[PDB]
Amino acid sequence: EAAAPCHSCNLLDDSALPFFILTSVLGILASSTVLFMLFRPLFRWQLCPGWPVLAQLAVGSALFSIVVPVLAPGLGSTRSSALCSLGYCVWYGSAFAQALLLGCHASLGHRLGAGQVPGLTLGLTVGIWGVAALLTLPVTLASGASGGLCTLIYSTELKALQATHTVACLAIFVLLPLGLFGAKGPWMNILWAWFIFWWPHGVVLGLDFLVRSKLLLLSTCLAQQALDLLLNLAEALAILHCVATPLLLALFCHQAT
Amino acid sequence: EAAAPCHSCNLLDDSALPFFILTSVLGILASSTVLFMLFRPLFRWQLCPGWPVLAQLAVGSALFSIVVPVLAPGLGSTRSSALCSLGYCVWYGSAFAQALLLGCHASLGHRLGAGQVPGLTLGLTVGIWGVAALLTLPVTLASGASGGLCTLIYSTELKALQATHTVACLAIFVLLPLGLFGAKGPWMNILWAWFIFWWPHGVVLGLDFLVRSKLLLLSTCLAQQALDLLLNLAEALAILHCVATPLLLALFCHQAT
Amino acid sequence: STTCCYRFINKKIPKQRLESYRRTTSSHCPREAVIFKTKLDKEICADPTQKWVQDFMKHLDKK
Amino acid sequence: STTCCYRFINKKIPKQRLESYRRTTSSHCPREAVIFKTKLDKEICADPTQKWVQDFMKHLDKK
Repeated sequence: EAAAPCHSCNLLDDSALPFFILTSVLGILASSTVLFMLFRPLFRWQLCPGWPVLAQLAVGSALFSIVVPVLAPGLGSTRSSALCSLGYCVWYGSAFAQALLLGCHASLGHRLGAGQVPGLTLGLTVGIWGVAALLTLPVTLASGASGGLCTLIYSTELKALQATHTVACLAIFVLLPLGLFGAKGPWMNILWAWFIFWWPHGVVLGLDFLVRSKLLLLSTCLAQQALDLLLNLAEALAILHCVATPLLLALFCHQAT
Repeated sequence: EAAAPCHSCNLLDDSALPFFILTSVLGILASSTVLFMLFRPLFRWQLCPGWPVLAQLAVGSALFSIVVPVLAPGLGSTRSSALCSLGYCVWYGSAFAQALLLGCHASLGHRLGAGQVPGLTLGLTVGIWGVAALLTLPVTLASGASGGLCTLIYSTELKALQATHTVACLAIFVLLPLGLFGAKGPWMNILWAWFIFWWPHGVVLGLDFLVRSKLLLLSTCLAQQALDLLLNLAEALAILHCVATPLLLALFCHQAT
Repeated sequence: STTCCYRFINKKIPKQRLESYRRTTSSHCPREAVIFKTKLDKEICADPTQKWVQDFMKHLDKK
Repeated sequence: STTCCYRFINKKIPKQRLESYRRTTSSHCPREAVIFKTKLDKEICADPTQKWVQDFMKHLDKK
């Protein structure tokens, strides 16, 4: 009769500090590089179709790369709830903004084919960034620091907020790409790697919502171990996004030329 | 039979370049001063009640001061509809953002009474700026240049977008302040001088909407001349906002201490 | 610039006294009008629905 | 971290064999249990619903 309590694998915690700090530094470096290789038009980057959307995707990646380490574990205490809320807010806002830029481009390439329409492009970018900053309200409201470390908040007085946040994440991350891929080899543009990177973080969040809200129930310790292993793997696959996105952007730019 | 055709008074035109360029320079100087006397804590600005809201209002006044000259007349050609759209977009975005921040500080003062709540303050500011960037979509879509000057567009189909824009402007600029005061003096602290600089820009915008839509009619020449004069006077009372607002903030902060 | 007139008249005009032709911008204006400029430094607006203005528009050199 | 007990048991336990006591964190955990540390340094989780475990908690010094 063992009846021993179950224990989690717990990969991402402190012992994995390099995967946060070095990843953030490489991300900011690469994003700034691909940003001022566009801000300096001496490298013949002005002939690209719809370059401002490309640059906005790059600057979103830069913001996400900058923000990575503030919510990263490994660092000690004294991290106030303000900084953690800032981190979640801007991180998820950057994710939403990039996903919205991709959804806009994949659907209005026809409109972009008319050149750089001033009013249309400006209205699109301002509205997309506004709605991205609006969609991060539930996560930034349902954020906190449990002992000084960034965790999401699942409490009775935050149930509605976290449900709205998780349904928005589900939509933007797995329903938006597959929705664009509906109409029941691949034909659409190669930049689906963004949604391939955010797909695990879309699928796992619904399961986390179901489990954390007591709707479902787990079977054995193996199920719990698989659950948090999948959660950590999805977090890693969403955090390598910093280095993922700009390189894909550069390949797209230098392949369609 | 004189029957002289009515010529527009056209006050603000090129000969009034000072009221644009000098006002923009003074506004950016004052806004940067009041912002960097806040960002340097050695001047005892730390213990102010809800100082981040004041900082957001100041940075809005700043951005407004920067945008002032781009759409101002007097400068010649080579300006495109892109620059005019940018000017109106960030102009009205700053106006909406400041008005919404004042609305928040007026209605949610009790919430700010609990000190600097991190999550609440961050959510409020991010949502306010997102919705401000959202509300400026109609004006930035209905903007253009006719030879270089930046004017709003009243076409046969843009009447819907411009109607949405003008009802939003009416709400934000005159229904919101009076609505806060609609409890039918003691209340309405000194900072309600902000909406005195846009109440004309709401009423005249509504009248201009009605006139352009051709549903109303101009009975006399004096009526048209007075309408033009009122439009230009409201534009001037809106441009002086850039220099007015930070001084009001400074008076409030050094009088409530 | 930005010229309108609320009370355009459709009376006759001197054929030889006119100098040039113009049109109005109805932006704020009531009923659409047309601007006639004369050689004696007089600029007038007239009702475009009359037959006399129809004759004048075609009789104008406009070339 | 993320300690949980999915198979809590309500069977009786010896009183002297324990060394310390602990509470649970039901964040991801299914139906709740309790944590007790034996004198043999072996952890254990058990069903807190039973009467025997309730008497065990009552007998615990917990101070």
